[PDB]
Amino acid sequence: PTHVSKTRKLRGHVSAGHGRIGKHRKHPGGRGKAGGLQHLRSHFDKYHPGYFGKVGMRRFHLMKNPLWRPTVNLDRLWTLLPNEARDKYLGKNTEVAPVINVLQSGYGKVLGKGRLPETPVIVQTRYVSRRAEEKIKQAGGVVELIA
Amino acid sequence: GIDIERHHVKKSQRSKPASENVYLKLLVKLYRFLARRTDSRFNKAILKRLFQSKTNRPPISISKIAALTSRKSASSQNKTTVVVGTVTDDERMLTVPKLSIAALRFTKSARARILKAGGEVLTLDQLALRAPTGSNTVLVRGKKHAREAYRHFGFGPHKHKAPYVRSEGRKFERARGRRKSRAFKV
Amino acid sequence: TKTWRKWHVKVNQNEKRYAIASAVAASGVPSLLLARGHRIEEIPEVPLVVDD
Amino acid sequence: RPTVSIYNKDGSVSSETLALPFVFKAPIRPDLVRSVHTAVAKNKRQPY
Amino acid sequence: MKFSRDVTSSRRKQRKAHFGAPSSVRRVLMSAPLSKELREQYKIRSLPVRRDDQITVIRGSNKGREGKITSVYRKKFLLLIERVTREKANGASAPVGIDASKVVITKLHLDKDRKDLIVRKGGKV
Amino acid sequence: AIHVKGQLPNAHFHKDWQRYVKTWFNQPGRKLRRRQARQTKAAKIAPRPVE
Amino acid sequence: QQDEVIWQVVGHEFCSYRIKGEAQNFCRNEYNVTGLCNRQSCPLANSRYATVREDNGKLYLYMKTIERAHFPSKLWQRIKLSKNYAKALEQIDQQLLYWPGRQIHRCKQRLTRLTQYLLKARR
Amino acid sequence: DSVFGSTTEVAQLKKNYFLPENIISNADVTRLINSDEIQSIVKAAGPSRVKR
RNA sequence: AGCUAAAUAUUGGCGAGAGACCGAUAGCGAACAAGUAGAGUGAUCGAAAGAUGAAAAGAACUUUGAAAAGAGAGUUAAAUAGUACGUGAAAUUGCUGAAAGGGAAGCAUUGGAAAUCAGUCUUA
RNA sequence: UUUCAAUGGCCCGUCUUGAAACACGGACCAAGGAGUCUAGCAUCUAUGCGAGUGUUUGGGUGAAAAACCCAUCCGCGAAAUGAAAGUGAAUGCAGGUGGGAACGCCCUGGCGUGCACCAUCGACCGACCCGGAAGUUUGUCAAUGGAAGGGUUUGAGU
RNA sequence: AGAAGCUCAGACGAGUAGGCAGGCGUGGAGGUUUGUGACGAAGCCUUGGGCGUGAGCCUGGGUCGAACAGCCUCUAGUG
RNA sequence: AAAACUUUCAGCAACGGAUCUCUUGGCUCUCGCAUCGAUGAAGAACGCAGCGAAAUGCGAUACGUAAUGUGAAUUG
Repeated sequence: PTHVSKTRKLRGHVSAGHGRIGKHRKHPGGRGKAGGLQHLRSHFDKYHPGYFGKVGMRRFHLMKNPLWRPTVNLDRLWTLLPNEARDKYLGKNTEVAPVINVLQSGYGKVLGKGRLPETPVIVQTRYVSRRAEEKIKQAGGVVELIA
Repeated sequence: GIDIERHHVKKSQRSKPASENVYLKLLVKLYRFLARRTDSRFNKAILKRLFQSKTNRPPISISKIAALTSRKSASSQNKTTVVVGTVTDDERMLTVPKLSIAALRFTKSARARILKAGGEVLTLDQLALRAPTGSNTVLVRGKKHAREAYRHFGFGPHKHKAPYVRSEGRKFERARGRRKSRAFKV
Repeated sequence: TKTWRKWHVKVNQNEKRYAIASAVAASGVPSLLLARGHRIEEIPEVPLVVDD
Repeated sequence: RPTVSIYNKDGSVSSETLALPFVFKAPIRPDLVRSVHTAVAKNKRQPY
Repeated sequence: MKFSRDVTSSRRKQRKAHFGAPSSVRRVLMSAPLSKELREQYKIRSLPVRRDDQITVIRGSNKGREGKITSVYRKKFLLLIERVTREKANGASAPVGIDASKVVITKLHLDKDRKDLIVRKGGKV
Repeated sequence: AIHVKGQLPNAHFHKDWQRYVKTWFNQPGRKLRRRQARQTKAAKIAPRPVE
Repeated sequence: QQDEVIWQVVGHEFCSYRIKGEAQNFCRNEYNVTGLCNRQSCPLANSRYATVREDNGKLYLYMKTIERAHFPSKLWQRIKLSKNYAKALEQIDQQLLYWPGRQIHRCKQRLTRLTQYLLKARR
Repeated sequence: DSVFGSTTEVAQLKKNYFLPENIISNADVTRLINSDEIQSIVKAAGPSRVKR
């Protein structure tokens, strides 16, 4: 809406909110990020450190598809199952343990943040962190590595 | 004339919600009466928190309510929990305890999990009848400074705050002023 | 004036369904109907349901 | 929950009745409808 | 309301069509109703006007006037009726044009083409 | 110039872009055209499956 | 829904019986007693209320109930007076003594002025 | 009912859609305020419009 | 060495439909006899300009004048619509009435004088 | 309303330390005439959902460029860290200390309890500087591997 | 007691550049008003009258000839 | 210190063409279509009507001929 704008409240005031001394000119400081090492250096080096220069090695034809590895933590493993599976298996001793294939859920690694209940469970995953698998083992579960 | 330091010092308060929600206006009317006609400092707090904005009323979760209500030393286990705001769900907690929570809004998952676990969900007006003076109530708040903006607020030299970068990566504000090898580290 | 002004504005589907549900509920309240302007002072019932 | 009567072709009341749907218990939000109506009514404008 | 996508609801285009219509179209634009007797006898609601038709003025300052159609002045959308004249200042008589929709036909000029028109438009002759 | 909080601007708008702007006002018209062609094909090739 | 939310929706700003001006608004509600826009005096916004209007030398009074609020045709009941202004005042506060009495003064004013309207019409 | 569902069961014709829940349960504040629960605890009603 | 529909583009042309657009200093340069009239050797440049009334019924006739016209009359619902035509603003101008004015005027406050006017009461 | 009297009253707009200026622009009048739009970004506000979220690229449907409905993707978020190879967040009630909202209790205070927030002390994850235990096979002595533990340094972390 | 209401009390009042709030007026859109109008809409002129601190609004008289407005909201080539 | 003159105000008459209302126009979006030329195109010149200069149409068969449809005009 233009009927609740500030150009509707400066009708009558000469300079239109930009001052009489300094005025509103086209580009008194340059266009864009120009001058970030000469006269915008105070802004750049205070609010955007690291902006200039090279870091690290240079990689050609990077493709994110072979690097795709979203991660899941331990406390979200049981949430990855349907509610019927959870009600069937949590807290009840069964000779068969549930299988949680994290690849189907869309993850490439099981991380170790959080805790697990005292029910054995099979975790099918591509990767697993060191103490994530230790927690699963100590909770009674097992980690089966898939391709 | 008079030598006065400051002139017409308006308070930084809100006298009414900026929301147009008619039901929120009704809750404001009820709690304005309760605060005005009772000495309940609780009712004054609820009226103040009804006026507050969205960012000043962050969500709280089922687990956080469970954590704050099941402390060892505190015996505030059966007391009704009060939040002026939403009560989101925490799926990371596989088993939900029995909780009696009154809040403005409940997410569908949180409300279903509470009622399935055996507790109850109340509105602020319903708690205005069960505990009109707020006796035996645990008034709690969400972590207000958990927003993304507070990652950046106060940015400057040696403040360890997040910058506004269009893309997190290696070629994006990591060299001059971010490592001692490139001139200086700030 | 340019044609690439934004003429259509996006609304969340859930909010649209919220507004439909509110508008249907209001249509069931006789007092709002009289306010809206409909001459229903002698309508047999609100909501008005008629045979198939 | 309450029920509503069904009126015939001649306006008389029929024996059969229908339970009131739950949508007639939903909150009534004038501000939300105004904001959504304001936006939706713009979705059939032609450019000029 | 119209539902055809080939018919124009634009006030602009309708007014251009009316005022740019050729003679063969103004022939049908200038149609007049039939009287009670002709309507019940021919089963025709209205027919286009034609020279030498015997019609009666229905509206206007010349309401109730009687006369034959001397000339259908198509390009101005006006009908000139006999004995329907106006007196100029110098004493000369100027025929006064009457719109087609403001008259009623009380006797047609029956030709074989007009008879075919009547029987074609769901009528009887 | 640059004195406000937020990202450093990156607007690739230094060419003559207004000549090559593409609007989508024919989005329903294209959608209807595809269906009519789709229904024409189904009627033309019936009884065999469309896809 | 409830009377409060009904008033919040209608009343306040938009209604077919609202007449706003410079800074004052009138309630043309044919069920309002005082003609003022209020919770106290808008029978659309609140539960059972009274009102009175004029016709052809006599007056009629509208009344309401609660359980029948879902039937607009038979929600509202009319009682007719064609005897006297003093008797009309007697009828109104008699039909409001067992009722919320806040409307007795405002109603009796409406009756007595409408009767003055009739006398001035005759004169 | 199938179009809109209820506030606790999915609408059949709108997948995974539940009717919205209100932030206030009882919307009649006057009777809620004037109920015995509130009037039996509020401090003594102070004066209305005050003499100067 | 080679061919190949569909999905794709479309400030041109042809034909349709619309529009939270513009409404005659606006919208195309052009609502009209507009790429016209006009300008430059040329390449080129390029306007201004819509509206009597329902219908011309566009003012017969007499009279003054050399005439243009005027005054009568007549037409019309109306000429306070007469083609120098709907409405007809401000700048500027003439006439009339009122008042002021000794090298500026205009303006503010307060009252006199002159002009003008309403409330109020009259009643209950 | 006009006019007279007494009193006061410089010509506005402008840049300027300073304009009645012998500084600029302005003879008058009518109509036109200058912070807009879009791709983003940042604070603040409102609304819907909420560990999720986003129907509108498309499909269905609608006699109709609207509305309505829907599949599979995908964008952002749910994990950081390093230049990388890579590793990847619970000693504890997800921890102590101080101030604290709200409530309870006791005879104005006192005792318990501590939400949000900041001061702060520690733990965890990664990088860096050490440190070389299992295990793995392949060179066993070696190759590979990198747990325990140590820093009181580092990150836009838990 | 248009609770967005009502009521009591005290203190205070300069302002350029600049900020913010609430209002006034213009063109178009959805809703609304048993809305105004050829028995005269809009527009225009006015030594008439009324309202507001003001932007502005209302009205009497004259002229005129076909449309136009109040309230809630939407929008912008809006002073 | 009267008139004239100068200025202000009002009525009326001028000058001027603003305002209001309209609009066979423009602008924008959408939809459908594929069709120029050596078988002489686009464009140009000059002509053609009973009374025509322009615009529109046409080409010495010249505001047009044949053919088809409609069915009684054209019009100053």
